[PDB]
Amino acid sequence: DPDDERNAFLEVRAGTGGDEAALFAGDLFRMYSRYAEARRWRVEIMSASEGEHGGYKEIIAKICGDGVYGRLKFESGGHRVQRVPATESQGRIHTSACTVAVMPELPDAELPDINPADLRIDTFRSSGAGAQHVNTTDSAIRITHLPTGIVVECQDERSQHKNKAKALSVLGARIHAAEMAKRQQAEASTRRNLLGSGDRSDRNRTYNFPQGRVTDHRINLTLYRLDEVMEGKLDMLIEPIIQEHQAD
Amino acid sequence: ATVNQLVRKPRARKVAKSNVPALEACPQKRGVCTRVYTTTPKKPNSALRKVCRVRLTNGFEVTSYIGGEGHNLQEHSVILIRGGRVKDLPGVRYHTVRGALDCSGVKDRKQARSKYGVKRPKA
Amino acid sequence: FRRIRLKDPLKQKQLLKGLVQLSEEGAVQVFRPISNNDLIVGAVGVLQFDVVVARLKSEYNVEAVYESVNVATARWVECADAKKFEEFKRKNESQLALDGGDNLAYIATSMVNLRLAQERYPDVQFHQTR
RNA sequence: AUGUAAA
RNA sequence: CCCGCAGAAGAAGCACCGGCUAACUCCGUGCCAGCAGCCGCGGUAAUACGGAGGGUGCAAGCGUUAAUCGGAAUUACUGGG
Repeated sequence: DPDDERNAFLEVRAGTGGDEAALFAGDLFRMYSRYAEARRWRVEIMSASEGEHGGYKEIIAKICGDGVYGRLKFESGGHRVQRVPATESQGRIHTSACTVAVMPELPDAELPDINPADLRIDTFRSSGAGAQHVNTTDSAIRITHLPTGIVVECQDERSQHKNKAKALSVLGARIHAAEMAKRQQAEASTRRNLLGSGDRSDRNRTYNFPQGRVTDHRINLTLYRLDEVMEGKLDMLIEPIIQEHQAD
Repeated sequence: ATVNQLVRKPRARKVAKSNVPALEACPQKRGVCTRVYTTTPKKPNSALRKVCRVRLTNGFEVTSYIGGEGHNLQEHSVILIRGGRVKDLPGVRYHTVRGALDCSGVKDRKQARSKYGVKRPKA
Repeated sequence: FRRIRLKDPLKQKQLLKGLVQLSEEGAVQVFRPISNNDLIVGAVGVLQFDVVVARLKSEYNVEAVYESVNVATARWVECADAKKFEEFKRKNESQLALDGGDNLAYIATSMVNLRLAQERYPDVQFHQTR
């Protein structure tokens, strides 16, 4: 499938707990970079925001190549932070959380053609005031779309062909606005699917550091290595989920 | 004390309101039951509590907690609503009756089967 | 034929009574599975538009527009004698369905299940009730 | 001046 | 209502088991799933979730829900400040 060969955008954001949470999120950048350098992937420092003791509030990035997306699609969800952190004077085990979104490429096929047939323009004199010329000759060149039903009006000035150019620029601007609004609502819906409420609820992956083990909810593994994941070499967490996802 | 003031103004017993505003003391109601979603509780709990906003048959908009393990609800399937608070969700003071109307009972339960509508194991 | 799926699901009691009221007839026999949804309409003919028109009365207000769901062959009615049907209920209790007049034949899915039912030997004085 | 969030 | 015939032959379920309040362990997850009338458990060795065994209580009924009163001397005249 060509959807598996696409690049990805990783969005690692902080959930509960601030910095303790931020540090956990920051490590994950190190996790997937050590995971990524074992294969030869490009990490894009597209977006980041710092935390008080290290670790990040919201980080957004591009990873390009040949086949980044499936792993990202699998990951989207929550991550537990169980640790004895550095920002503590009591020395207890505390929980925080982070959220990781995996977005596909969706390459921009923008600017469809204007299309003359589909939209009908009506030549009317126009409204306004002050000239002998104002009444006699038309200056309302309304552009009406056929497939969407939008009319652009630049009963604007002096003559009707500069008003045609103005009304076509308004058609192009309103097409671009109405398509990018749907895409930001289509990204937003996808973003919501990728990241829940951000709380300490279990979403498909945990991290248990004073125990030395990692539970996964779907296709869970009893690997207490955490260490392998920490400097790349996870394969063992991602592969059996793919194995019993290809069965469905 | 001061019994002459009790002669003037009579000693009034407090009329405590009911814990469930259920329209003149009913055991159960039957509502439209939309909006099935999970809710984060108050402080010492941390769970995904399944809840439903039940538009009742008398106009009241109550929200009842969905108990048990697994359900067949999607924006429809009118069910039965019983009283009783949950002490877990601020605003939820009702429960859902399993074994009642179109929501079936909980799958594979053996103990405590008068609640949650599970029949007797026939074997 | 196909089903009852209770469109406009409020006030289900008009079809839980009024079609069971029509279940005593020779043309219409309403069958009840255990899971309390997806009630079966049993017609001997093909045109079930009769019941759809009959769902527009004073005590009949549900539409129930039809689709395609496959149920193969007539639920051949048989009920066994005492001390024999108890284990028949206890072995496959998820594979029963109430009938018009409180009957439990086996379940109608295929000819192979009817062959297994004949292999099960329900020795009884046979009542057709059709 | 601050100093989260598990007896 | 009484007599005779066949064969123990046709007839037992429901709640609870941390404290209040009568009764204990094991296994599966592990602040996910869940229970709960209040304090509340579950963050990998749970007498508190689910299943099994066992026990307790009631009995053709058993639990839940809804209303009234007592406990509530938290509407005090008996019987508060």
